[PDB]
Amino acid sequence: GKIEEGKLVIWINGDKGYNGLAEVGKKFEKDTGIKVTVEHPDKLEEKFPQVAATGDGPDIIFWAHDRFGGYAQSGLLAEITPDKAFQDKLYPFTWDAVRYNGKLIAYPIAVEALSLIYNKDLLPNPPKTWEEIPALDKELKAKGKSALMFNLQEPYFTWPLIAADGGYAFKYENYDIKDVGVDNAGAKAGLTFLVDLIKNKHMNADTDYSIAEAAFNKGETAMTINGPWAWSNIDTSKVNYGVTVLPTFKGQPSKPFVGVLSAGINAASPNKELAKEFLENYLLTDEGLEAVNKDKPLGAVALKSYEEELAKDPRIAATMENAQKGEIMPNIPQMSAFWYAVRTAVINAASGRQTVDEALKDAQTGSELYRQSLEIISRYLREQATGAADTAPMGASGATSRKALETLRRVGDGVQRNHETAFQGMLRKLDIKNEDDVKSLSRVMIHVFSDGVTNWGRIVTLISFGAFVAKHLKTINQESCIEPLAESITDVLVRTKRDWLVKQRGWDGFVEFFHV
Ligand SMILES: OC[C@H]1O[C@H](O[C@H]2[C@H](O)[C@@H](O)[C@@H](O)O[C@@H]2CO)[C@H](O)[C@@H](O)[C@@H]1O
Ligand SMILES: C=Cc1ccc(C(=O)O)c(NS(=O)(=O)c2ccccc2)c1
Ligand SMILES: [Mg+2]
Repeated sequence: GKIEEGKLVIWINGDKGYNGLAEVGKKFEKDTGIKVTVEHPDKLEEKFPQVAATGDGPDIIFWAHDRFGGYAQSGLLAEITPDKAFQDKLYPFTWDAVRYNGKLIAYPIAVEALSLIYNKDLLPNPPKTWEEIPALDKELKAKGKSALMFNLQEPYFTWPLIAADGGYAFKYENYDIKDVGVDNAGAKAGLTFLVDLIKNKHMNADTDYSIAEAAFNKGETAMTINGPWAWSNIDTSKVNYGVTVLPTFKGQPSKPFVGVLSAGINAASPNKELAKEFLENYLLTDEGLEAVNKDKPLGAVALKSYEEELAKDPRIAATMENAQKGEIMPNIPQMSAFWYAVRTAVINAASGRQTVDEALKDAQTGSELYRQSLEIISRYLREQATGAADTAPMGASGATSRKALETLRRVGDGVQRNHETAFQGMLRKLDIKNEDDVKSLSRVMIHVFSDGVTNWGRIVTLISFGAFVAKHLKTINQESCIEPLAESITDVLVRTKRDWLVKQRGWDGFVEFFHV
């Protein structure tokens, strides 16, 4: 492989305590003579899948648990195997956070939740509601202060307001992944409130992490919204601060997405046993977690013994209070796509580039794109291969899925007829005989669909070849390969054609384009 044997490379995000982590690395090095290198690459959560897909990158990757499902789904992570005794050392619900398709795919480290951080000298009694913040800002502006500044470039920080009055990502009721609440009335109310803060000069659409942090730590703004990792810098600034429950919106609690900081092991690492040793017997201990925490606070750690100490901290009690009012992030593979969609929506709404209504509409479509495409393509491939339709209800957004499939059947019939010779030739050239061969199609399909003008014609041709291949797989008693084929084609489609698909209003555009 490309990853070096007999050493550890560890990537962690730039806002975390990577110097403290490096100290843990140093102790491991001292014991074993094996080098540990910690890096905090820019755009880490995008850089990791890029390099890991080529079999490269770090042995150990740190991020909140939400990204790890996509990584696991892409074959980038080793299954991890803590023995029973080690597992019992961490809270069961943190392990739940790192389970994907019934397998553990990461070590959970700490539970992160946003809180309201406030300056006790400017604001001894922080607002219980978002609604009183405009008036508070007007008072403070008379003194050359502002009420509130927080990062407007990452949706994570605005989500708690979006979800307060009813917005949600993927319906969690004891998951309906088809049920997406990104553009419902509650989500629009929350984002509209944020946009009005900006229009009324109570916030600035350009504000990012660095700018908000600096304004709070310099005592220019009375409040910020941030996580435990930020407390270290505030301590240094000597601002007299407090950490408390987020304001309510429309009488409802703000609901932060709760993240579990987690460490995965690169599927292509030759050092998996070393990584296991490092994570289990050096990092996930009282002294290991302490060393990181003293650099930048981790939040509420997954390790029972050490959390029992940290829980006495009023800042941590506050973190857990907010965490309990929020929801643990899903780790389904399309979480990245969801975050990309909401990110664009908040940025576009805040800048006036789009209205709130249209911005969230696009985020809705972007977030729904994977599951809806998979439903359409899976159903088409399966019915094409068996000759009979699936009579199960389509579920949520059923009209769209049903009409798209009806359109695909009609248009797809002609494409397959006209491409029969081409399809037969390409099938024989590719030699698809089993689930292993199916795995090899992804790189091929990506290369083809990363170039050229996009249109519905070319998309239908791909799905039609999918159906052709599915029929073949059925015929040679490899009917079990059809669903991973459908998943792979869907994955290539929504990845390479994301922006174009959203601009078409997803499959609704497809239906309209081939209307009769
Ligand atoms: O903004 C979208 C972003 O939200 C979360 O990322 C957090 C991360 O969990 C925290 O540890 C901290 O570093 O701030 C990040 C936001 O800037 C999700 O984990 C992430 O996947 C998502 O893109
Ligand atoms: C799924 C594998 C695969 C491989 C190669 C191509 C290609 O166009 O070169 C392709 N694109 S296509 O589906 O539109 C196609 C075009 C002609 C013949 C067969 C498939 C799909
Ligand atoms: Mg639109």
